[PDB]
Amino acid sequence: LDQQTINIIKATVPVLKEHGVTITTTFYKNLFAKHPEVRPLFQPKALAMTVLAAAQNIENLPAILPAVKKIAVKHCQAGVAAAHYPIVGQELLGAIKEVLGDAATDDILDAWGKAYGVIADVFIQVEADLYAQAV
Amino acid sequence: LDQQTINIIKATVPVLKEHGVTITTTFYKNLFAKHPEVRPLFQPKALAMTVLAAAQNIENLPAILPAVKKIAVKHCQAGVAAAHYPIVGQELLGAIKEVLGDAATDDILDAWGKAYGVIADVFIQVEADLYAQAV
Ligand code: HEM
Ligand code: HEM
Repeated sequence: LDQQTINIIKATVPVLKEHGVTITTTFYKNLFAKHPEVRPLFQPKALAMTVLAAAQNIENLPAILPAVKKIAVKHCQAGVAAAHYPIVGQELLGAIKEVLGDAATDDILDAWGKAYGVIADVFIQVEADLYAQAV
Repeated sequence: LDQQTINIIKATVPVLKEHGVTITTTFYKNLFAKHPEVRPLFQPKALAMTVLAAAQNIENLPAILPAVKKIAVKHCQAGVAAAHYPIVGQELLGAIKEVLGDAATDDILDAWGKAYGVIADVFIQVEADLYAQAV
């Protein structure tokens, strides 16, 4: 990621974290509402916080691997697919936007957009490996 | 890292791979010669190809995890320390420049410098995590 992105990411986590409940809450209603096909895969409260937590170590993502790895098994067990990553991201960024309000500036959203992507790639790679190794 | 240094890593990995052999032998002679304290921990031929391999995936380091994971266990069994990381990189980058010659322009070196660092931390994290998990 570009420093500014990384910079905005480090700067906004707190504001983000301060608004978790809502973000999370709005996040789930919207996820289930607009994407009925995933409803079967499923509540999990720590989605937003997990992302925020990863975002914070965005300069040392390896640090989060132990947790990233506990979660992967669950994901693989539930049929999570790399293709689901984008709709979770879309709903997340929407909640983020919805809750920032005015601070939800363009470049802020964009950077969060970049961040989730990178973040998603760790789970998305680990699970691939998990599915690959499931034989 | 910055998609620039990244652009230089990708561009030069092929060059580095062509001279792999020489970098390898120069790397070792020098490693053990210049830093006698690590000789007890030990000439794995793939130290250089492994880094080059990683640099390839510098945009998706999680791709390398399964390999990184099998190596970490060996490393931890041998008592490799985060503190050792820097000598290795010093010795590898030295081979790199001593082998490229005048192509070994400073920015190339500097890019490789950042690259190894990034690569090192994945090993460092995993290992730190192995050490901690043991118990
Ligand atoms: C980076 C993006 C994601 C993060 C950070 C993440 C995070 C989480 C977390 C923290 C848990 C609960 C683990 C536990 O403590 O048991 C979880 C469970 C789950 N996640 Fe994700 N997830 C991500 C992407 C997705 C995607 C794209 C899907 C696709 C629908 C998904 C589906 C699920 C499901 C179905 C569960 C399991 C419910 C259960 O059995 O506990 N996740 N996820
Ligand atoms: C990213 C940096 C490093 C890479 C890519 C790396 C790579 C390797 C490879 C590929 C192996 C052999 C694994 C196998 O196939 O069994 C290995 C083993 C080893 N490495 Fe590293 N290494 C790195 C950093 C270091 C450092 C900093 C030290 C400090 C001395 C170190 C010490 C050793 C030792 C002692 C062995 C084990 C020899 C054996 O038991 O076979 N490595 N390393």
